[PDB]
Amino acid sequence: MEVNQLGLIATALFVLVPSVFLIILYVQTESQQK
Amino acid sequence: MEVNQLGLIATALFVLVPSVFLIILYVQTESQQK
Amino acid sequence: QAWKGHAVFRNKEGEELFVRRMPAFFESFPVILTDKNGVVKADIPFRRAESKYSFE
Amino acid sequence: ELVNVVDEKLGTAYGEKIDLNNTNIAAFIQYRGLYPTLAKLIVKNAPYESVEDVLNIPGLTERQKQILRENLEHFTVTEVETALVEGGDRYNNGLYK
Amino acid sequence: MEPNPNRQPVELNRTSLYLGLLLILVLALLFSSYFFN
Amino acid sequence: ANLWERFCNWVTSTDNRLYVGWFGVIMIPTLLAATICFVIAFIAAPPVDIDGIREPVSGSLLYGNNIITGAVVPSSNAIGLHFYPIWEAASLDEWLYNGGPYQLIIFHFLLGASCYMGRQWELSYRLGMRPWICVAYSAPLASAFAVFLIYPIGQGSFSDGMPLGISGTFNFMIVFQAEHNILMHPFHQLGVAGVFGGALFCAMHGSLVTSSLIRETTETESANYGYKFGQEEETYNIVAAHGYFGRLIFQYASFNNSRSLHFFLAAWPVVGVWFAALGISTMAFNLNGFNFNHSVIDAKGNVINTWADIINRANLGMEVMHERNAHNFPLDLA
Amino acid sequence: METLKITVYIVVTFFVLLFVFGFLSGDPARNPKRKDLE
Amino acid sequence: METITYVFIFACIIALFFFAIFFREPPRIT
Amino acid sequence: TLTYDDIVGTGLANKCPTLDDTARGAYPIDSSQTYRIARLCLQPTTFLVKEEPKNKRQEAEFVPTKLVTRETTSLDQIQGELKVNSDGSLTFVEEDGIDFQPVTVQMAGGERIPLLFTVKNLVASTQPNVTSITTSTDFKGEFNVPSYRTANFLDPKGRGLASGYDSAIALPQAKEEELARANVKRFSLTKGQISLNVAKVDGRTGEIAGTFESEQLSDDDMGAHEPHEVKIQGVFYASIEPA
Ligand code: CLA
Ligand code: CLA
Ligand code: CLA
Ligand SMILES: CC(C)=CCC/C(C)=C/CC/C(C)=C/CC/C(C)=C/CC/C(C)=C/CC/C(C)=C/CC/C(C)=C/CC/C(C)=C/CC/C(C)=C/CC1=CC(=O)C(C)=C(C)C1=O
Ligand SMILES: CCCCCCCCCCCCCCCC(=O)OC[C@H](CO[C@@H]1O[C@H](CS(=O)(=O)O)[C@@H](O)[C@H](O)[C@H]1O)OC(=O)CCCCCCCCCCCCCCC
Ligand SMILES: CCCCCCCCCCCCCCCC(=O)OC[C@H](CO[C@@H]1O[C@H](CS(=O)(=O)O)[C@@H](O)[C@H](O)[C@H]1O)OC(=O)CCCCCCCCCCCCCCC
Ligand SMILES: CCCCCCCCCCCCCCCC(=O)OC[C@H](CO[C@@H]1O[C@H](CS(=O)(=O)O)[C@@H](O)[C@H](O)[C@H]1O)OC(=O)CCCCCCCCCCCCCCC
Ligand SMILES: CCCCCCCCCCCCCCCC(=O)OC[C@H](COP(=O)(O)OC[C@@H](O)CO)OC(=O)CCCCCCCCCCCCCCC
Ligand SMILES: CC1=C(/C=C/C(C)=C/C=C/C(C)=C/C=C/C=C(C)/C=C/C=C(C)/C=C/C2=C(C)CCCC2(C)C)C(C)(C)CCC1
Ligand SMILES: CC1=C(/C=C/C(C)=C/C=C/C(C)=C/C=C/C=C(C)/C=C/C=C(C)/C=C/C2=C(C)CCCC2(C)C)C(C)(C)CCC1
Ligand SMILES: CC1=C(/C=C/C(C)=C/C=C/C(C)=C/C=C/C=C(C)/C=C/C=C(C)/C=C/C2=C(C)CCCC2(C)C)C(C)(C)CCC1
Ligand code: OEX
Ligand SMILES: [Ca+2]
Ligand SMILES: [Cl-]
Ligand SMILES: [Cl-]
Repeated sequence: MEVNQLGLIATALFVLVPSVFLIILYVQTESQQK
Repeated sequence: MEVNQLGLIATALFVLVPSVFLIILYVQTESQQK
Repeated sequence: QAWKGHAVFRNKEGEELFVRRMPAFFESFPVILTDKNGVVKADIPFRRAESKYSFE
Repeated sequence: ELVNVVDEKLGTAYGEKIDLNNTNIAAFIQYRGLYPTLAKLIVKNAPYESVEDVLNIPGLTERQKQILRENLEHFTVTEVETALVEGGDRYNNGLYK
Repeated sequence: MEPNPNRQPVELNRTSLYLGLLLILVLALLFSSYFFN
Repeated sequence: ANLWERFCNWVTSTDNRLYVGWFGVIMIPTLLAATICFVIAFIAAPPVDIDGIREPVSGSLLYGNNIITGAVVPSSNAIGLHFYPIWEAASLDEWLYNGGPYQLIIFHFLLGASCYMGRQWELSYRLGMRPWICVAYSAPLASAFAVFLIYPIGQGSFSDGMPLGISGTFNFMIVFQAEHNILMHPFHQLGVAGVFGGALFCAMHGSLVTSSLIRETTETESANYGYKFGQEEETYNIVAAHGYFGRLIFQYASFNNSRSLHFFLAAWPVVGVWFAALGISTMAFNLNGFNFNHSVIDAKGNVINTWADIINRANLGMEVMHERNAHNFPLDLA
Repeated sequence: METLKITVYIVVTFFVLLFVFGFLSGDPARNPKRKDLE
Repeated sequence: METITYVFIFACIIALFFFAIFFREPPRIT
Repeated sequence: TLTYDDIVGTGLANKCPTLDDTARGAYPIDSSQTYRIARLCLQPTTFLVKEEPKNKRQEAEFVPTKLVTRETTSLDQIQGELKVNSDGSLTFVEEDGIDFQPVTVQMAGGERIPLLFTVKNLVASTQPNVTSITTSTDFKGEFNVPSYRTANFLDPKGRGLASGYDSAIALPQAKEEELARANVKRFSLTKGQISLNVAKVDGRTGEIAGTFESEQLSDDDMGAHEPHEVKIQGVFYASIEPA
């Protein structure tokens, strides 16, 4: 099918960038003193 | 130029995935008790 | 899609000529045709000015 | 070179008159006395080499022949078009109101 | 559940972050031409 | 305890991470079968002859669909209301052509979701709760029954059931409008009041409780930490909330009783959605929306259009175009 | 066709029997409060 | 590639359900 | 004697009548008498499709396929004149009946092949001097294969021959030339061939049964693609009558 050739990178970064932001914040929360 | 259409996503994930791994580890180190 | 068939090359005298095959090492390879005994009979020349074996 | 055969037929007499060889049967409602009795006989006995050949359908009454004669000016004939006569389309061409 | 005594904290110091990012970026700068071909 | 007694104790155990229970004994396998078939069909199913006219419609991702266009396509109009399990087909290839996955999925789903409702009663009983959460869930459940079972029954075919897909859903809605003028039906209008109102009251309740949270935190932390799971004291001031909302409108239009307020929150959307479900389920038997086509006429007898007549023109467009190769006769009677 | 049919028929019968016998196995008593409902 | 992308996102969501249920932070009465 | 209620949903309605093994008689033809086939039935049992040649240009074979449109395949209640010709051969001239069925079969790997399985306008003849129809009689002839879809049929983008758009309206400014084959619908009309091999004859009742093999083209999607060659094999039944 003749899809937009930037759709793959657009979708991948749309997921990765904010997901990574959240994982960074989560993990550094966990590593803080209990 | 007739480049490989997967080169962009390949390069972006090659950078992002390990870079993100390192940033996650760094930030959670910083947030640990001094 | 399909085999074109076996190509048999002949010169003006009607002698069968054989194209030298490309070995795997070579990304590009010249076009040289010999008789059954390996004597050069035709080629595709690079320099034309002193060509003696052109297909023409 | 590809042609839509129905559009092409519209540029012939088929686009101007009731084509005894092709036109769907409801077209005979246009003129007094043709539908359904004569309309059925006409479609059933098609194709016709010429318009006047419609007068040669067996069993006709003298009245029917005269109605046909008065209406020949509204008829034409062109080559049978498979696309228009297949599917029983001369009897029901999928058009209602 | 009773906690697992084998757990250890993990560390990446800043210098290691910088070294790692350099490795990754330079590898990407090197390999990118080949990925595009 | 013997084996059966032990099994019963485990099934009905209040200690399982997810409650099983007797409804769950039916729910688990049926929902798993429906889910697995749906996932596989949505990705990989070949085109399906929905309208029984040998015009297969592609629903699956691998056959040229994206998430928005994709569906599991309803079973063939040639089948109608006939039960078409895998074993009635001569082959899987035939089963797939005729839309067998749709029937397998919707039947397992409807059974499973009905058991989901029973299971809600069941656990409420084991925990010593009041029993009516399941009655609230009867609203979306009834709606699913309407579009997957009752509508097909009334029209005589599962080919008229709602497709399992985003665009197929819109197709169902547009054709439903053409054939029933659902927008002009008071049960769908009650449905809209139910969901618009549900959203309004959801936002309202959210905002009022949030507005009156008792200060328990500092500005550098989420106010959410001001509430601790299981605390005895209420976390907001209902008197301040009522004090606010009663002045926004007037005193007696505001709830000062939390039980009454929360009952209203349950009742408004549930009753509206019951009417929505009943709208679909009764238009299933072709008792349709209000028809004011040419209702207004002048002194001579000229038709004076109203907005109802403009709706009618839109509906006509839908009607004449839908399933463009399926009708041979002038009236669309089902 | 036939083996699948028989298999599903047996499977369905199995789970239905569990449902029915399960609810027959003193279900009113399986609550946190008053158990003597017989 | 599109199909792979759609199925990949779906599969991540299903995995997320698993972790959100079985590996949630447990609710604790204080 | 079976009723509709005995038959409904069994599959028997898609089967042709059979004659038992004792039916090996001869049905006399009086060349002064006129005849009709009062009922011709054709029940396909196998559909074969000629594979498209890879490019080797050897003999492409007819391969098996899976029927996906269920027990909806048979031609039946067909009637027509059975002429006695001057050389004593018989010619069947098909007049009317349920003389077509759309059929979809599926090749290994998934390709679906719709066809209009048909004997429309069949003209089939025997060998000369057939003084009786016997288990040695055969009928051979040709028939018409009209377009699988008729002229009103609209494609998924609303394009058709006697109705519909004449362009790709979703691509308002695309160059038309590349889309002409999809935009301009064409109505196919080709010939098919059939052999009827009599295996059983009831001399007393005028009933005959046997096997058939027909060859015809499949659907061409109103000229959008090349049709496949199909070979259909099955059993037949006919009742001959003086008329
Ligand atoms: C909880 C388990 C469960 C249930 C209830 C169902 C139910 C169903 N299956 Mg599914 N299935 C299951 C698990 C289940 N399945 C599992 C684990 C698999 C993988 C092997 C499958 C694989 C499968 C396939 C491949 C298909 C089905 C199909 C069906 C349907 C027809 C079944 C049938 O004809 O039985 C007939 C059985 C009876 C009538 C039982 C009678 C015997 C009892 C004892 C009498 C009392 C029952 C009576 C009706 C009243 C109910 C009691 C009530 C008052 C409490 C139905 C929606 C078919 C389908 O979906 O068609 C579209 C189909 O093709 N199933
Ligand atoms: C100013 C904008 C406006 C207003 C006033 C309305 C009003 C209405 N809509 Mg429309 N609607 C709108 C915009 C609006 N709509 C827009 C932009 C869309 C998308 C295009 C729609 C789509 C839509 C659909 C599809 C439907 C409606 C329907 C309705 C009715 C029920 C609404 C409801 O229950 O909501 C939830 C809100 C509440 C439950 C709060 C109560 C609201 C009531 C009506 C106010 C009462 C005021 C009262 C008369 C004042 C007296 C004071 C007294 C104390 C003295 C109501 C007549 C339904 C209908 O037509 O029914 C016949 C219906 O089917 N709306
Ligand atoms: C602003 C405009 C507007 C609004 C607000 C509405 C509002 C509504 N419409 Mg109307 N409609 C409109 C315009 C509008 N419509 C127009 C313009 C048309 C013509 C094109 C229609 C034609 C139309 C039709 C044909 C239908 C509606 C229906 C509805 C309702 C849909 C919600 C619902 O069914 O909840 C009920 C809840 C459900 C259906 C959900 C069931 C959930 C099941 C039980 C569980 C599913 C689990 C899931 C698979 C997995 C979960 C996740 C997992 C991880 C657990 C709602 C009242 C539907 C309705 O009334 O159905 C009864 C309906 O069939 N509308
Ligand atoms: C230039 C000039 C002339 C200036 C003069 C201006 C001037 C001084 C005027 C004074 C004179 C004067 C007053 C004139 C009046 C003129 C006039 C009549 C204007 C009309 C205005 C108008 C259109 C009014 C419409 C009426 C209106 C607002 C109706 C909507 C309100 C309504 C129906 C409410 C009921 C809905 C309902 C049941 C709500 C409950 C559900 C809900 C919100 C639950 C959530 C919730 C509720 C709680 O309760 C609490 C507790 C909590 C926790 C909580 O979750
Ligand atoms: C592609 C086709 C093929 C499909 C094949 C799929 C078959 C899967 C079978 C594999 C079995 C392993 C599963 C175990 C995981 C588990 O649940 O354990 C978690 C706990 C722990 O088990 C607890 O186990 C305890 C022991 S221990 O902790 O495990 O050691 C024990 O004390 C306790 O009694 C018990 O409840 O189990 C329970 O809480 C009870 C079981 C509830 C399972 C119900 C599933 C609901 C599915 C709904 C359907 C919708 C699906 C749609 C997707 C969104
Ligand atoms: C002219 C017509 C002729 C007449 C024909 C009659 C038609 C039948 C009318 C139907 C009668 C309704 C009875 C309601 C009783 C009731 O609910 O009591 C329960 C409580 C009791 O009130 C609470 O009452 C409590 C005291 S007590 O419980 O009553 O003892 C008190 O503590 C509390 O503060 C107070 O709020 O009512 C409430 O909680 C607040 C009212 C909420 C409205 C309920 C209606 C349900 C939602 C509407 C349906 C949606 C429709 C729109 C579609 C989207
Ligand atoms: C592009 C991104 C999108 C992809 C997203 C898809 C997945 C989303 C989920 C990711 C978030 C995970 C949250 C961590 C949960 C947690 O509590 O961790 C701790 C848990 C134990 O629970 C815990 O255990 C802890 C102690 S211990 O670990 O048991 O020692 C304890 O602190 C705690 O009380 C207890 O709850 O144990 C772990 O360490 C597992 C964490 C690792 C999860 C990441 C793996 C994801 C890849 C899976 C892909 C499957 C491939 C297919 C093969 C079949
Ligand atoms: C398919 C799924 C795949 C996902 C996998 C994710 C991949 C993650 C990859 C991780 C790589 C990170 C590297 C860590 C980098 C890092 O942490 O370095 C510093 C680190 C120091 O470790 P120490 O023992 O001092 O401990 C410090 C701790 O804080 C580290 O955790 O030493 C190493 O890790 C050894 C590797 C040397 C690497 C040196 C190379 C850098 C030199 C620059 C080269 C580029 C320039 C060249 C110019 C010519
Ligand atoms: C792929 C793609 C694309 C693209 C995109 C892009 C190109 C982007 C970008 C972008 C960007 C490019 C962004 C950015 C950014 C940024 C930022 C966000 C930043 C920041 C910062 C900071 C944080 C800093 C800090 C600091 C410092 C450094 C020093 C001192 C001080 C301070 C601390 C302040 C498109 C859409 C076309 C299409 C599809 C696909
Ligand atoms: C883009 C691109 C591509 C692609 C790629 C891919 C497709 C990939 C993939 C991949 C992958 C897909 C991977 C993966 C992975 C993984 C992992 C790494 C994992 C893990 C895990 C874990 C860690 C876990 C954990 C756990 C749990 C969950 C539970 C309990 C236990 C434990 C803790 C063990 C290519 C090259 C073609 C080309 C160019 C571009
Ligand atoms: C024992 C028990 C249990 C459990 C259970 C279970 C866990 C089950 C399961 C189950 C299951 C897990 C099921 C399933 C299933 C399924 C299915 C039934 C499916 C299907 C399918 C299909 C058939 C497909 C097809 C196709 C398509 C659609 C497309 C492409 C092609 C093909 C052909 C592949 C409980 C806990 C309750 C308790 C009591 C006892
Ligand atoms: O299939 Mn689905 O939609 Ca109920 O209407 Mn008649 O069918 Mn058909 O047209 Mn309109
Ligand atoms: Ca024979
Ligand atoms: Cl449609
Ligand atoms: Cl119709």
